[PDB]
Amino acid sequence: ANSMSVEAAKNARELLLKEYRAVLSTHSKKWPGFPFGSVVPYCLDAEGRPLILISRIAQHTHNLQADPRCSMLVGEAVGRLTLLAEARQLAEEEVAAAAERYYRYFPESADYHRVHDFDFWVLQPVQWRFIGGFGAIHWLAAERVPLANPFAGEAERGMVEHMNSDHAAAIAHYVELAGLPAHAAAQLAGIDTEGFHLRIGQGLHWLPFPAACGNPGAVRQALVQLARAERWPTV
Amino acid sequence: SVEAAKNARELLLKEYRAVLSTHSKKWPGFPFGSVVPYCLDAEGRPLILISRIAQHTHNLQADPRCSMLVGERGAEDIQAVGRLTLLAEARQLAEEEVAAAAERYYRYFPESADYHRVHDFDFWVLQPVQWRFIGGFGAIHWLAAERVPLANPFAGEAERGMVEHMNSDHAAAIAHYVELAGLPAHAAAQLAGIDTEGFHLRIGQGLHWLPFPAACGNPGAVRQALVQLARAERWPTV
Ligand SMILES: [Cl-]
Ligand SMILES: [Cl-]
Ligand SMILES: [Cl-]
Repeated sequence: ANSMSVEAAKNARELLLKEYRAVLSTHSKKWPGFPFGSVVPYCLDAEGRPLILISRIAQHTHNLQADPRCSMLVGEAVGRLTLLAEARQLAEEEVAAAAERYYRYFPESADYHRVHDFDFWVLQPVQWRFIGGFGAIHWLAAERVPLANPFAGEAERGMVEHMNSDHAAAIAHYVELAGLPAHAAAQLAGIDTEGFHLRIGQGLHWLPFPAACGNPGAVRQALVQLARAERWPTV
Repeated sequence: SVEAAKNARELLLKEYRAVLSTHSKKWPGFPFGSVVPYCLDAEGRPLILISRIAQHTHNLQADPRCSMLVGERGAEDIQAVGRLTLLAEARQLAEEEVAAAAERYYRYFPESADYHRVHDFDFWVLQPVQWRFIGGFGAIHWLAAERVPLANPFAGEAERGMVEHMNSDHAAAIAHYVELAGLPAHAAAQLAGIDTEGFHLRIGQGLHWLPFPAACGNPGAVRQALVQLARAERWPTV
């Protein structure tokens, strides 16, 4: 379709899901003519696009205010993904839903958008470049990489809260099976059609379902299957 | 500020991979990041070795103004550590500068040896224009071009000799630095280089900076600091 490039797009998205830290490159406003590298944590919004919470006094915020064009570099050796994007600050109506998902990924950030001078921005894709550990270069159109999350919001929140409240034992099984860090017990942070995030201390990790899950019942089935598994199933 | 400049240089010394952002030629108006290894030159500036066919090389050729981002390694809360953004002008070294660059850089990155003109590669120095340092608590300091780098009076043949002799004669002192410090122990550490404030160990892929108790301006002062660390039961206060 071509098959390599469809594989590449999925691999790109998996890398995007598996990380929660990126290097943002922006045009320096304070120093015209210079690019500017900064670090940002992120999660994905309902449409599968990077969502950031950035401070009004941060260089990268001033830079995006003057010129929304930027790139994000995210790592897996080693596979690497570049996103070319136009950043947009979320309208007031968009903030509640951003905040709810972002604060689940980053609970120590809670209320920062209200009490401190932080705002949510979304990176709107213009192009992606995925390079595998073997060095195969795949340039991909804007819409090829993101995958919408039909759970984002209320369905997801109920799923995550029930898992953290009533199925901590199963969560321990996932960590064991995947060989994740065990300095603290894990909690679910979020769920998408392809997998789920666990937070472990500071500390985010993505795990794939054995197959895609389009509704909460399919998610239940995958999680039960994972909890009973003796090794991580593939595909 | 004085605190800030020192802490900035400390991070620069402690790291060996940075994110270089350049003006994109392929997609004008989008800055592109790439990961580059680096060490510091005799003047304390970043020295990189980049392929004639790499995109970031074509980018720097068309516009040498760039950013280099360094930050504490493996940080899970990435905004709870210091980060340093260097704004710089990249300059390809003249033929007269190449030998001293290769000799130091190849000590830091042995696996690269003679990639310059068996392979596609040339040495470039990042000439500082401005630094933006953010501390672990989130204080922002903008620093002048010359505020952060400190020259290394050992760079080249003095250093090469001190390092070669520590590695041949004092493997035992080196293993002890490793124990005292951190620090991976499967290999067998080698000294990579020495500066007035500290020294680098390679293990084995694998670079690590360790401070002297106080700056050492001459080779007699570095021997002293290295003897003290060898006999030290715990790492001393700086
Ligand atoms: Cl930063
Ligand atoms: Cl800043
Ligand atoms: Cl650009």
